Amino acid sequence: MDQREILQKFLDEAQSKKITKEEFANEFLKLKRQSTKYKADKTYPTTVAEKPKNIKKNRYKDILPYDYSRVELSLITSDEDSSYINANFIKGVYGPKAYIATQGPLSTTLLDFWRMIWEYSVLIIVMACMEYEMGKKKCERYWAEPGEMQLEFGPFSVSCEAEKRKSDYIIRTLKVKFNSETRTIYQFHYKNWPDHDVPSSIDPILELIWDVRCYQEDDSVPICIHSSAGCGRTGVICAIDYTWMLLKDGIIPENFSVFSLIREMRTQRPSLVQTQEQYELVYNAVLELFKRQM
Amino acid sequence: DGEEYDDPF
Repeated sequence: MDQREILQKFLDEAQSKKITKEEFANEFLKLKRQSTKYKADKTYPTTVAEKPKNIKKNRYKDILPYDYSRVELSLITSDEDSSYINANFIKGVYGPKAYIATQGPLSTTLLDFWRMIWEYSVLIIVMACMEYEMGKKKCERYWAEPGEMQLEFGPFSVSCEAEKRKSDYIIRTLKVKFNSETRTIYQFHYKNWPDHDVPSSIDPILELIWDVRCYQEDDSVPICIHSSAGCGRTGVICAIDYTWMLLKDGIIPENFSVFSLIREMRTQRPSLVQTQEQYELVYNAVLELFKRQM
Repeated sequence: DGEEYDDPF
């Protein structure tokens, strides 16, 4: 089957998956289980995060990065450091290390955050959450805003050059400086999460992703993605991108399945796509994207 | 924020 053909087979099989009872529920139950079996078997050691010297750098005691795929930091900035961080490498359509799913930086890690973005020539960050959620803190401040001068993290110096206001999302242009160097960083801010149920409310996330890749089309450098735990909303923006990567380049598998795609990532980064309502957004979005490729 | 990210449904 050529491209357009495999899309039909998909859309076609939508007037079924949609109606069927608890389709996603029972589905999303297989993932939840997956992690379970992968777990009771100790399939993926975590000791690095389990280390005492890192437990404080863990924002959630459950959301823990995997050794096998976590990001190692080497760009030293003092003996007051470590190699550890809370983030994992996530392979992309053509190669590994194409996504860096990381948590909301704590205060004790704004530095590591910048060592990471620097020791991996990161060019884009996508904040998928707000500073405050449920009358509770979620993400610490790592960026810089107009007329605010420049913030100093360890040896890093962040400053703001300009912002771009777009519907439910902003484009902050940063200027991080280190030992004489001055790279550019286009961080993205998304505050309005799509209404998994309402259709016309998922264009914003496509728009964001459409603008990010309208900045770094290729896959030369990793794209940092984070949310409150760098899971839920994080894996959603990775899966809607990865899938659009295939779309954008006539390479959608004949047996393409939002479920296996997600199942996979979750072997590189724990709890990716954390709830049913999210598992439905990925699909609906993928289903709104396919409809558009026609 | 150690209240465990996994506390929903």
